[PDB]
Amino acid sequence: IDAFRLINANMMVLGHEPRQTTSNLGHLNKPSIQALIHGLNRHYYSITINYRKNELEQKMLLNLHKKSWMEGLTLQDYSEHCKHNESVVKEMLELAKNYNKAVEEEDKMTPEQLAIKNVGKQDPKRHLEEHVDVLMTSNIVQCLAAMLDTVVFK
Amino acid sequence: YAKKRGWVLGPNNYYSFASQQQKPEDTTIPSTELAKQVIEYARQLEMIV
Repeated sequence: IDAFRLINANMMVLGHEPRQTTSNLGHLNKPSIQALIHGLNRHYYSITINYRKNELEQKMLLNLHKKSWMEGLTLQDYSEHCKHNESVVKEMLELAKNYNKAVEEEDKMTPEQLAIKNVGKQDPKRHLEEHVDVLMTSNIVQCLAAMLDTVVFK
Repeated sequence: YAKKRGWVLGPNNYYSFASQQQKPEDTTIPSTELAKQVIEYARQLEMIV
């Protein structure tokens, strides 16, 4: 967002702002090179912008991405959940096949040259942290929500 | 045997009595405390160690 304020050319020698504080001098940026190429500080001057917020809209701008208790108490479906676990572990075996080769390999190459022969198709240690995070957060929440539906209900 | 124990010789036998149980199970008595382990699992795994 951006806002500007025209200045005269008749006062091009005389000062235009009295500059009694720092708040509109060095804050929020120094003026950008593609905007001073036409403007700053010729023919106008820039101006600062903030955001005032009433409490009433502030409270409801906070909470508009949440749901009811229906979404908090679902149990997704155990067929696809086991199928998703059957899916992810299966290529995670294959990631472990590639992981044995590369970690054992380690040509003594001063590893920035390791860090240039890895851009390409090379990906151990990166999917291996990733799929574990997916298998963790899926299985924990699927268990823990199924825990509460017996303790709470009946 | 008739006085230290029971086993009264009635009509031509020593007689046994009931020595069995019912075997009840709930298996959701752990559902309070198995949830305590699962909350503990994501506790230490999320904390900056």
